[PDB]
Amino acid sequence: VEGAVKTEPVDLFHPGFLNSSNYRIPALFKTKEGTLIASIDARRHGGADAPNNDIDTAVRRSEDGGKTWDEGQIIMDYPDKSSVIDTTLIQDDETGRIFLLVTHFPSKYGFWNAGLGSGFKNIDGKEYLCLYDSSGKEFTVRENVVYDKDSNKTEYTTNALGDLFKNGTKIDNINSSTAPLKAKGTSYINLVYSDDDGKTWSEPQNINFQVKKDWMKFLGIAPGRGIQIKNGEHKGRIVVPVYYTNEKGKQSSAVIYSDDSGKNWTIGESPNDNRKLENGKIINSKTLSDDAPQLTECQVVEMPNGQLKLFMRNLSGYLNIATSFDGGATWDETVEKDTNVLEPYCQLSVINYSQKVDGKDAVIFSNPNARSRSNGTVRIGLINQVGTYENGEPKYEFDWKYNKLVKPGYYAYSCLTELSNGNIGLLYEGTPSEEMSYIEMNLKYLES
Ligand SMILES: CC(=O)N[C@H]1[C@H]([C@H](O)[C@H](O)CO)OC(C(=O)O)=C[C@@H]1O
Ligand SMILES: [Ca+2]
Ligand SMILES: [Mg+2]
Ligand SMILES: [Mg+2]
Ligand SMILES: [Mg+2]
Ligand SMILES: [Mg+2]
Repeated sequence: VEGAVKTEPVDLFHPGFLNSSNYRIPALFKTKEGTLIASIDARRHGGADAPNNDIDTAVRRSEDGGKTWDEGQIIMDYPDKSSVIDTTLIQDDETGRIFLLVTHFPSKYGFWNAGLGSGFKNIDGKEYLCLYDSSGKEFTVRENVVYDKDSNKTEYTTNALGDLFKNGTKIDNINSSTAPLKAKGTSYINLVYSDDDGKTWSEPQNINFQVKKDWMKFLGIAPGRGIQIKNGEHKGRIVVPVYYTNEKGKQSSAVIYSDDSGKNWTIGESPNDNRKLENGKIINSKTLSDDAPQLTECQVVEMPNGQLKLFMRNLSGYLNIATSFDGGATWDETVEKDTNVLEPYCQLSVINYSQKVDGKDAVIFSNPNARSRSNGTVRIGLINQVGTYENGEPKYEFDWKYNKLVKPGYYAYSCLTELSNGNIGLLYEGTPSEEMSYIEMNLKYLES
């Protein structure tokens, strides 16, 4: 229609960019200063997940609303097939700090074989990263100095990237397959930040000691974006979607969150904790033993009063939505299934939109609208109060009033952002692991 905008796709990441053969897993965010940040996995040996790859994190920036982009940078790179996989972006509006979090595995490890627990040990009230030698003897890293099990200082030291130095000379890296001292083979959550609008980024901080429980095997970022709560008692809280597996390997979603501008993090309960299934069974994420109730990658949005809605990948074939009245600490026992929205067991993106649409608060959603990773569709969902819960809290539902096919054929992971002009940017996997496409759309197009 006249006035509708849907730009022709640009290959924002593609084979050869930064000398990476493959790319996957988009994240897209507009900063407070109006800059667009796009992050992605630079998958260097094909498209596979860890451990069958060597994956680095890459970022591109646009300072002109997505019309032109910078030459890109690699911001995290571990050696010898240790990978960083699945990024998410969020900014703290109060301080201007941008966070990028990612899952990190040592060489040989990934989702399916991650070991139990955080990989940290408490010694006299502080958590310290553990390292193991070939015989399984345990050492700890205390302010980057390696101590043995008797708390004798050794000749070894580390840095934030896991390099291992003997008397100050680098000999290996605790994340490699060859090191004489190795971190535990499991997932770690890494956080980096930028205070200059994405131009420069910190060394990684390993926050597993704050968020990963002893009974979790995998705990990983759910890729895309986080939120900072705008309304209500938890205004300011930074919320980052994650998901984990228990000792039986079964997946449950949750969020991690920070109330002190990203300095410290907490994991909330899962919607699987005290969840009431359709057959009436009350489950929890620590004991979940069946595949059907699994809840995996997720993204979160906020309702007008601050209530949170967690949109989750799951095994039902349709969208699942959880509700939190306490800022992501816990969730209501009923996970809703929205049979208006197919969910083929793939990541989805959902964001709040800043302007009312047809007199209602709205969200924008993107996923493959099919029983497979295809038919990529962007939707506008209008928020209505439909009633209350028995506890008196408002009960909200979505009306998926506008649904637009944007990508015929292959469509997998994606990430949305609202742009400064009120339009919508979208970075999507329109190929399995090669070209990652960026488009800008206006509401006239999405409604047409
Ligand atoms: C850490 C990791 O492996 N992430 C991968 C994730 C995961 O394998 C699945 O969620 C496990 O159930 O899946 C996929 C996928 O295309 O489906 C891509 C992610 O990069
Ligand atoms: Ca690497
Ligand atoms: Mg463009
Ligand atoms: Mg090496
Ligand atoms: Mg080797
Ligand atoms: Mg609950």
